[PDB]
Amino acid sequence: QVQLVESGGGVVQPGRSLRLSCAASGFTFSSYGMHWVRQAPGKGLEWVAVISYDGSNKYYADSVKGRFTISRDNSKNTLYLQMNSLRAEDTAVYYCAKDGKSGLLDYWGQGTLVTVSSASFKGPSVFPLATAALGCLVKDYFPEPVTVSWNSGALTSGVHTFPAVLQSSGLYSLSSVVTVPSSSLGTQTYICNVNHKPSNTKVDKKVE
Amino acid sequence: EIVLTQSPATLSLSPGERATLSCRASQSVSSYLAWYQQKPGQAPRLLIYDASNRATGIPARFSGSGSGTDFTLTISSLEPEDFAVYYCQQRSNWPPITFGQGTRLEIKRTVAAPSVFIFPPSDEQLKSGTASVVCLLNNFYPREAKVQWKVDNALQSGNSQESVTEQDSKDSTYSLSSTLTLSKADYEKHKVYACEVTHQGLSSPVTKSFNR
Repeated sequence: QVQLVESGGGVVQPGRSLRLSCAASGFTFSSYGMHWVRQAPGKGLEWVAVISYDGSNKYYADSVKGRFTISRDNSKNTLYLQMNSLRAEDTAVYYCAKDGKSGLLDYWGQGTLVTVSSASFKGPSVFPLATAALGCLVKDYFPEPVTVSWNSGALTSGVHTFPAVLQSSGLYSLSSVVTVPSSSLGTQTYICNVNHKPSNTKVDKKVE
Repeated sequence: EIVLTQSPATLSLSPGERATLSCRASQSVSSYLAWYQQKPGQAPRLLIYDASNRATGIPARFSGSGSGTDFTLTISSLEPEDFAVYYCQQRSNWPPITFGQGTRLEIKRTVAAPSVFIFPPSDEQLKSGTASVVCLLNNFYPREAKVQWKVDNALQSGNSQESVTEQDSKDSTYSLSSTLTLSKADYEKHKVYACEVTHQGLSSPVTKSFNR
């Protein structure tokens, strides 16, 4: 009934610290050995570290060493990642995995996201984008993520909500679009509903 | 350090087709080769362990072969389920443990032309001393396209950002947004504003444009 749940991520400043956790249920945590793997945005898999049995043995990937420490409380069933000296590039979903009985990653968790920025928490501005296309421009926000809706969720159809760009700034920008009958349009009202929770920011934008 | 190579990057296939996936080692990794499935915004899952073995809960459509430097991933008939990202990984020589870069499995479809839209900067942005120029690429196939920015016929590099959608679950389409970033001041100085779209299914390339 094998479960793994990671916790602990965060926005974090370059130079600093962050601890991650991995709660195991379902198996002999204590018989296994464990890894951490990491997944930058737009990007592939990257093995980070391994811990034994026993705690005795700990391997680290090169890009991490001296910064990161791997550890383990056996007896609250839990795996740990200590991340010192954080840089920009350490931004990644962090997965914990079970070693088999190896070098084999049997069970993974769902991951936890680590964002490494000197940038300041912010809400977006919400600009209008006026066979027809329309949408909203979601500028200059930090951090991820953000939600878009059209007409309170009643518009679904012909919707494209595009992935965010990072910003030189270190702010996010984005777009949601919709296509519609040019017909409609006189006459049908369009409102993009923007939620940016880590700022407690909600915007409703009529586009016309 | 073993280098793992995945070929191709992208596999473009229909459902019901046989799927065949490749992984090359840089030296022999013997029989120590794994395969991993990652569906979108989920984590990795184990398919094949040690070339040839099915993982629990893993259906029989899934198969592998090889030895040494040479590896294969076999799917027999594609479920739509299966249009995903697939990674290989060695446990022969570590640390480091290494991964393949991924193959992605795309839905193959008929070639679709973009759908082209230009957006001038808003009114309201104009004040923040903002200006974004927006160009839309609608529902197109395959994924490769090319945007060109132009301002009073000067073409723009380094000033731009672009995004792409996931594959359309009904359409099997891709969409793209391009953002042109720009001073208010610059904005004002200039007249002609232009998005140039180059794609496989256009005879010629398309240009959407506006006068400020």
